[PDB]
Amino acid sequence: LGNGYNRSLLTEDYLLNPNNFKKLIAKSMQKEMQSLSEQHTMEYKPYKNQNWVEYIFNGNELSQNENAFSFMLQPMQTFLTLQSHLTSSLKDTETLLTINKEPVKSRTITEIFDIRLSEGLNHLMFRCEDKISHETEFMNFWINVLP
Amino acid sequence: FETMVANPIKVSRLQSNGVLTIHYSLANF
Amino acid sequence: HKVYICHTCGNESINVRYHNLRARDTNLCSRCFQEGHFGANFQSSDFIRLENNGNSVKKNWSDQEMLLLLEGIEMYEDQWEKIADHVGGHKRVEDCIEKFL
Amino acid sequence: KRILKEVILAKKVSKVPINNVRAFPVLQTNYNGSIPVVR
Amino acid sequence: IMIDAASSFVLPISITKNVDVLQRTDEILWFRGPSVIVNERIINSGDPHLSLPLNRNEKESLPGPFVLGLRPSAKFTAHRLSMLR
Amino acid sequence: KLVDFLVNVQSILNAASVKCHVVDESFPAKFFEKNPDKIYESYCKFIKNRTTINKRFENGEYEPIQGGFYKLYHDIKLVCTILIHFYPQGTRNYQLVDKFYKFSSELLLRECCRIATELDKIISYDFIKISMNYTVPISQTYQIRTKDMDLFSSIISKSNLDKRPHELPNTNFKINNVLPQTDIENEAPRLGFVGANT
Ligand SMILES: [Zn+2]
Repeated sequence: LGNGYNRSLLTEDYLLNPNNFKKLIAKSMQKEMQSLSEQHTMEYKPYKNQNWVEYIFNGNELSQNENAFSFMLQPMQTFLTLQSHLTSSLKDTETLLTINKEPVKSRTITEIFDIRLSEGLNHLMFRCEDKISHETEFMNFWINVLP
Repeated sequence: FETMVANPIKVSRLQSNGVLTIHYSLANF
Repeated sequence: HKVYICHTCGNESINVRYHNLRARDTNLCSRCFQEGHFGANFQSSDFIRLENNGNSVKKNWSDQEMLLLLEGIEMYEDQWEKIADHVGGHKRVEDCIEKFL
Repeated sequence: KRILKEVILAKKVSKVPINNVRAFPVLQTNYNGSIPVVR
Repeated sequence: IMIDAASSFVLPISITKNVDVLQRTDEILWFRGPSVIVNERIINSGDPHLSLPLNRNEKESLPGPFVLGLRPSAKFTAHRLSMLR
Repeated sequence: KLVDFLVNVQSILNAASVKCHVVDESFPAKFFEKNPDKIYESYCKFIKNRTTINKRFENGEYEPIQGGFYKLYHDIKLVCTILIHFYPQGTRNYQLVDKFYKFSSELLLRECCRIATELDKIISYDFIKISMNYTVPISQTYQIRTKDMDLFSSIISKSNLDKRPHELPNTNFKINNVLPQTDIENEAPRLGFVGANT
């Protein structure tokens, strides 16, 4: 098994929706949920009609042979943001993020990006590595955006 | 493995709808 | 007995197809419908569970056959051979006209 | 509808027959397909 | 917007050694998008967890998803199996 | 009140076991009475160290108490893990035991019930959260990068009680987890949309 190959970096990843999409609409029946597979709880909060879902990934007890994840987002939800809680920013950790090929730099331990998606599927490759210790971890997110 | 173009399975709509499953109607020798 | 080639793959449906009501000339297997392999245009509401088996003794006219007859009449507006095969091919022209009247 | 209720409250008439269609309509979940659109 | 795209693919290498659990053609079918997992098909349309009445921050850990799915009670199923024979 | 509540489960679990014969499988005493997360490791230790489920009711092994059904749940999960590990992952008697475990665990969870984020900093400031949370088990699909087509697989019918290491027919495969989508169903269109005049 690769569960003993669990992730030593990457405490938390957040695919929370941006505040622009809320601020341009709103100016709520919440439903938290967890998936029976160690971690990766998924919470959301619609109201009777916007949703503002949020996908969190607490990778302290995920495996690393199982990198990619897949979910489905609705056509009003085209914009996204992260929140990347690493363990410790000891070294100059390289955090690049290619949606399909284009790397996303930043918004400016915790680094925030800016994500704008298109219709159909997406790849959204994410990885972290150390300069000195020379160890890599990978994350993939198959986002199916509805037409 | 990344140079391994896959084979599309085409459905051909008239085959999907109503295909049944000629000498066995004995009128043609 | 006909054969129903499952759309979006090449498989054969066993005894239950899932008829689509907006392309109107496609079908699906059960497994391609449980997982949602029917394209992001359709919405899993417009798929009616139809059967494939030969029904009972004639002049019963189950709701599946009535629905497919009315689908055929909306399709072709004539051409009662193309209506009677779309019912399933186990009914004659001279009985589909006697039932639509 | 009040009056037909009250006798059933009061008299307990010997049959009060039961005939139901033994089904009732419920909503069911819908979901889009996962294969993306082709233009 | 087209309809008649293929949207399923087959690789030429016969890897049919450890694959009896997947969906086979009769090879392995490889689609153009993922699957969709649906928890329960039938919505439970009342139930103020979902209906949200306008009268009267609280959490509740309900047992399973089976509250929201119209399951029959077991006494009816035993009654119907008694009516079986 | 708990008299018929064993009789009905007996009748249902007998009649729903014809095609697979789970109930008539051999099962010795196996006194564990443990944490159900330890339910395979304890039987692994029982394999390392050293009366069937139908006959347990005929001997009256179950009382009208909480333990009197906790033992029944324990026995079902043991027999289902045994029948999962016994067969290969593709046989029909693998999937029948998986479906029977799902059905019986759902049947036994109910009727004993009768008997840090900037978006959260905006919304918990702006709204009131009445809530509801639950657990589902996810499943997996495979993943392939071909020349610009980027395919996917079907759902593996590997059960949630398999515990085996992940074998792969190719090392150019990848594996992914499918998060199930769940919410109030998006308002479906009316019947005038489905079946208009063409
Ligand atoms: Zn199919």
